[PDB]
Amino acid sequence: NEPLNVVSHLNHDWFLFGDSRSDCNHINNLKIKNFDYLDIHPSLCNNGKISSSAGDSIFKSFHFTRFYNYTGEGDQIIFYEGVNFNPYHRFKCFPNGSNDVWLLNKVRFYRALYSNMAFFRYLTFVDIPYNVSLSKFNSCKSDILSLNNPIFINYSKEVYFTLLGCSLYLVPLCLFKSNFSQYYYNIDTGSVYGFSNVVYPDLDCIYISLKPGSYKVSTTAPFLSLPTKALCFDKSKQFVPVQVVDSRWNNERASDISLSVACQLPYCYFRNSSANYVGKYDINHGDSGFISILSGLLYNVSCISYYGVFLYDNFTSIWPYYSFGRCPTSSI
Amino acid sequence: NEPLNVVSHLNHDWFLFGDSRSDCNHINNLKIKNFDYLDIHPSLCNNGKISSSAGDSIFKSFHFTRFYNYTGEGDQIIFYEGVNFNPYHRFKCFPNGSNDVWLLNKVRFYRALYSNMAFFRYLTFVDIPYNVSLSKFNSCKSDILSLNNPIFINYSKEVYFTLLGCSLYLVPLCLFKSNFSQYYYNIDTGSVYGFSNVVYPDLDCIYISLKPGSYKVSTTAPFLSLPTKALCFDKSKQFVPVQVVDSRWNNERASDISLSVACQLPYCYFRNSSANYVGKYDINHGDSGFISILSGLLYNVSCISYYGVFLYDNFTSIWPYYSFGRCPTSSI
Ligand SMILES: *[C@@H]1O[C@H](CO)[C@@H](O[C@@H]2O[C@H](CO)[C@@H](O[C@@H]3O[C@H](CO[C@H]4O[C@H](CO)[C@@H](O)[C@H](O)[C@@H]4O)[C@@H](O)[C@H](O[C@H]4O[C@H](CO)[C@@H](O)[C@H](O)[C@@H]4O)[C@@H]3O)[C@H](O)[C@H]2NC(C)=O)[C@H](O)[C@H]1NC(C)=O
Ligand SMILES: *[C@@H]1O[C@H](CO)[C@@H](O[C@@H]2O[C@H](CO)[C@@H](O[C@@H]3O[C@H](CO[C@H]4O[C@H](CO)[C@@H](O)[C@H](O)[C@@H]4O)[C@@H](O)[C@H](O[C@H]4O[C@H](CO)[C@@H](O)[C@H](O)[C@@H]4O)[C@@H]3O)[C@H](O)[C@H]2NC(C)=O)[C@H](O)[C@H]1NC(C)=O
Ligand SMILES: *[C@@H]1O[C@H](CO)[C@@H](O[C@@H]2O[C@H](CO)[C@@H](O[C@@H]3O[C@H](CO)[C@@H](O)[C@H](O[C@H]4O[C@H](CO)[C@@H](O)[C@H](O)[C@@H]4O)[C@@H]3O)[C@H](O)[C@H]2NC(C)=O)[C@H](O)[C@H]1NC(C)=O
Ligand SMILES: *[C@@H]1O[C@H](CO)[C@@H](O[C@@H]2O[C@H](CO)[C@@H](O[C@@H]3O[C@H](CO)[C@@H](O)[C@H](O[C@H]4O[C@H](CO)[C@@H](O)[C@H](O)[C@@H]4O)[C@@H]3O)[C@H](O)[C@H]2NC(C)=O)[C@H](O)[C@H]1NC(C)=O
Ligand SMILES: *[C@@H]1O[C@H](CO)[C@@H](O[C@@H]2O[C@H](CO)[C@@H](O[C@@H]3O[C@H](CO)[C@@H](O)[C@H](O)[C@@H]3O)[C@H](O)[C@H]2NC(C)=O)[C@H](O)[C@H]1NC(C)=O
Ligand SMILES: *[C@@H]1O[C@H](CO)[C@@H](O[C@@H]2O[C@H](CO)[C@@H](O[C@@H]3O[C@H](CO)[C@@H](O)[C@H](O)[C@@H]3O)[C@H](O)[C@H]2NC(C)=O)[C@H](O)[C@H]1NC(C)=O
Ligand SMILES: *[C@@H]1O[C@H](CO)[C@@H](O[C@@H]2O[C@H](CO)[C@@H](O)[C@H](O)[C@H]2NC(C)=O)[C@H](O)[C@H]1NC(C)=O
Ligand SMILES: *[C@@H]1O[C@H](CO)[C@@H](O[C@@H]2O[C@H](CO)[C@@H](O)[C@H](O)[C@H]2NC(C)=O)[C@H](O)[C@H]1NC(C)=O
Ligand SMILES: *[C@@H]1O[C@H](CO)[C@@H](O)[C@H](O)[C@H]1NC(C)=O
Ligand SMILES: *[C@@H]1O[C@H](CO)[C@@H](O)[C@H](O)[C@H]1NC(C)=O
Ligand SMILES: *[C@@H]1O[C@H](CO)[C@@H](O)[C@H](O)[C@H]1NC(C)=O
Ligand SMILES: *[C@@H]1O[C@H](CO)[C@@H](O)[C@H](O)[C@H]1NC(C)=O
Ligand SMILES: *[C@@H]1O[C@H](CO)[C@@H](O)[C@H](O)[C@H]1NC(C)=O
Ligand SMILES: *[C@@H]1O[C@H](CO)[C@@H](O)[C@H](O)[C@H]1NC(C)=O
Repeated sequence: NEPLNVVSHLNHDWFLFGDSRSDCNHINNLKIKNFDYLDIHPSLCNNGKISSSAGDSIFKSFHFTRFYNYTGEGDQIIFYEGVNFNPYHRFKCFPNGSNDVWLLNKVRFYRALYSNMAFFRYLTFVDIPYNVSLSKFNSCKSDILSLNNPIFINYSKEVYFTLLGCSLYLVPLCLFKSNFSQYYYNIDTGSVYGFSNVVYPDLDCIYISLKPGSYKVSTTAPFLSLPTKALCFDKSKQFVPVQVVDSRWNNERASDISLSVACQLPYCYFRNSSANYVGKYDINHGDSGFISILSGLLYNVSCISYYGVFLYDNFTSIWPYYSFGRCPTSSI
Repeated sequence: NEPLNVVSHLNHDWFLFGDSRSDCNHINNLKIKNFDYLDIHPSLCNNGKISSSAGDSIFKSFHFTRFYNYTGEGDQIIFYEGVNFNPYHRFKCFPNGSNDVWLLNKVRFYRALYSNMAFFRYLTFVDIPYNVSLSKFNSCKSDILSLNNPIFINYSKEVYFTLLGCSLYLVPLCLFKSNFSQYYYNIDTGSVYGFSNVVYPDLDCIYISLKPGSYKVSTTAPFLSLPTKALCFDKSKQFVPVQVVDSRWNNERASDISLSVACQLPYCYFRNSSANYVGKYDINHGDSGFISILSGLLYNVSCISYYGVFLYDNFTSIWPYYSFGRCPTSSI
């Protein structure tokens, strides 16, 4: 037996959050209409256990108008996304700003996402309804991405928004640069969630996990910055960690380390290719090492460890540290 | 092999947070000066790996003048405390109040404590220094317990307190009944921590985990409620869960379920006696089942699971679910 650098599952209940490298609906918008762009084995399209869009991550769909309603449910959860918001995209809001605080926003968003998806099993995006108020206010623009989450409104009063139906949410709380402090005060219970931005040049965010109540917003600022899209975590289950595959570009383009900083123990197992990224369909689709990683979905396993995935459960060479499931031993 | 209902350790680096049932200095204040009151095996006094006081829990030492500076360091952490703040003590602040919100405060405190001690290894109590301001204000009293954490002061301005030296703190943020909102705004970074109390009759608390910065307090209230004691978590290590033994009274006295509600997976393993509590030294010291539980400290083991502790690592009967360490298998 040997630990394997794959992502897998223990039973028939798993789910994958994919992208254009795992999109079975991406063939309807290509020129060469084959299956040579998928990083997964192409017999996995008929499951319904894969949510994937033509060039959408969960962060990009969460903040921006380039939207795909991800929806999934499963015990073991595997992610393959994050290639659609990188230092390659150079996203800012005003030319004196920067994108490193956007990479910190990506780290905080995926940290909150793995930390909540290790405990819940259902995931979808929900909207935040309001009245017909002052609709938007264009404070950020970059000609390649335009965000709607969060809304910017001239303050003048305390707005309200309710949350029901779900079990645990994930809204943003974003500010540019101030001495002020926006709050998401709960009317029913009384729990207060706040954030300020002192020294971060561009639009800094944190990602709180709200409960299904009714919330008001108060900031004492010229612009309250209030969300319009939020996640939805349902059907709280027993603790199952969330697996990652390192979704990055080719080395001629930019990359980051955000999916490894956000993926920490015990709630998360990070799988990375050892070699570089050499595509098959084009430069940026179909690497053989990532086919070797994603090929573990095709079969049940016994154990899931921090160092690898174990197929059989008789014995093994190295000890499974931070193991999960029916796991073999290394004693003679 | 068989899973055991004990608490144990994997190497020479462990620590126990005890009480008067595990206090080797409690013999200097007794009448019958023997070792028949310890729930542990009495050859463990010379380690320095046990912190324990004559009738102090960590919650009681954290809020009240009945104080013991707990100090410990270790990889595997075992608790045996919580018998010193129960529904047997009937603690309130004003006769129209209640102690069930104090049991909710105990649940939230121990949840924050296990969640942080699963990742750090050093634990001690620190003080919060101030100027010579208005010293106290007696808002709560119960003739058996008098708390100093938090201080109550007529507001009149925004106070400041700094935190340095440590790596991660744990301060309270407590209020009685208001429509107002106290905050612990960070001057340096800008992170805001707040809480309000709408419908909870007695002094409700939440326990935030501050970073070592400099914090100001603003509430817009007649009384800001500001801490004077805080925990200190140092030397961040790799994830090791924190073990609990169910520290309760005898059944003729009151009990609770707080140490089982606060101890949830994956960060915590809860060990409980199956039978009742029949003491040996008196009614409330030295049960044979808790001697059987605490006797696992005397020897190294291989695995630590949610269902039991495994000594050898050849094979076992049932599968170790949520295991930890060098763990055996159950495949034939
Ligand atoms: C998953 O695993 C892969 C490995 O397969 C990791 O890829 C490595 O990523 C790091 C950074 O992300 C790379 O380090 C950088 O190397 C540059 C030079 O690389 C040349 O040499 C290598 C062989 O050594 C060639 O393969 C490669 O094609 C290049 O020809 C340096 O110039 C970089 O330094 C610059 O950036 C840093 C960033 O902080 C600055 O501090 C420096 O001052 C400088 O400006 C950098 O050191 C590494 O080369 C990659 N390896 C390979 C084999 O490609 C992934 O990072 C990993 N995934 C995660 C999430 O960690
Ligand atoms: C660790 O494991 C021990 C078991 O060894 C648990 O102890 C049990 O604790 C629960 C509650 O904490 C007890 O349930 C209560 O039982 C009362 C009657 O008990 C009699 O009968 C048992 C045998 O069945 C005798 O052993 C016992 O001495 C008594 O003679 C009920 O009257 C209680 O109901 C009342 O309180 C509840 C509280 O919500 C109300 O809702 C009810 O309406 C009612 O007012 C209650 O059901 C149980 O008896 C204990 N077992 C034993 C063997 O003593 C520990 O709780 C566990 N530790 C943790 C943290 O869970
Ligand atoms: C992203 O996708 C998710 C899931 O795909 C989605 O959440 C779902 O939204 C739908 C509607 O958008 C919800 O469906 C409603 O559920 C309630 C409660 O069960 C029903 O009463 C509703 O029925 C009424 O409306 C029907 C027509 O829609 C009528 O036929 C009927 O007679 C009723 O009048 C309705 O079915 C659903 O509850 C949620 N949640 C789940 C878990 O499915 C989410 O809204 C999407 N978000 C975005 C931004 O696209
Ligand atoms: C609970 O207990 C903990 C640990 O027992 C305790 O934390 C420690 O407090 C002491 C002092 O109370 C700290 O010791 C100081 O550390 C600094 C930095 O190393 C030294 O520079 C200091 O030395 C000065 O003072 C000495 C006399 O105390 C002089 O001899 C010397 O020349 C210097 O002038 C001093 O040793 C210590 O750093 C902390 N932390 C740790 C990890 O030990 C905590 O204060 C206690 N809390 C309560 C409420 O009792
Ligand atoms: C991994 O383990 C799971 C364990 O559930 C396997 O799922 C189960 O696979 C068997 C294969 O024979 C399914 O039985 C078949 O069911 C269909 C109807 O669903 C029936 O028409 C067939 O004749 C056969 O009886 C079983 O239903 C299925 N369990 C489910 C879906 O809950 C899974 O196949 C294993 N392998 C992989 C690669 O996932
Ligand atoms: C559980 O495992 C740990 C693994 O570290 C054991 O600790 C080690 O025990 C040996 C026992 O021989 C110690 O060796 C002795 O060291 C002393 C000096 O410390 C020396 O005087 C003796 O002659 C002997 O060589 C070893 O130091 C110790 N490791 C430490 C302290 O880091 C432990 O004994 C095992 N058992 C239990 C019940 O904990
Ligand atoms: C290890 O577990 C496998 C599970 O089937 C046992 O069966 C062996 O499986 C391998 C690969 O699937 C085959 O190459 C062997 O021929 C199988 N052996 C037999 C006897 O059928 C295997 O016996 C187990 N090894 C042990 C318990 O030592
Ligand atoms: C299981 O592990 C033990 C670890 O020592 C092996 O040794 C046995 O230990 C038990 C209890 O300590 C003794 O009763 C046996 O006599 C020991 N056996 C031998 C051969 O010394 C034991 O061999 C292992 N069992 C396996 C691998 O099946
Ligand atoms: C912002 O960018 C503009 C672009 O020319 C520059 O003139 C200006 O100095 C920068 N800084 C501020 C504070 O406006
Ligand atoms: C705006 O929404 C609030 C939500 O509580 C509601 O009370 C109010 O009537 C709405 N106003 C309009 C004009 O729809
Ligand atoms: C915010 O505070 C800083 C320092 O206190 C000050 O320099 C700056 O002018 C303030 N900005 C506003 C809009 O008050
Ligand atoms: C509080 O307790 C006192 C004790 O007698 C009682 O008179 C009073 O009605 C109670 N309630 C309030 C709101 O003061
Ligand atoms: C009170 O403490 C603050 C801390 O910043 C300090 O600035 C101030 O001088 C102190 N006042 C007195 C009277 O000690
Ligand atoms: C707090 O709010 C409630 C309901 O809004 C009200 O009944 C109560 O009088 C308020 N208390 C104070 C001190 O304003």
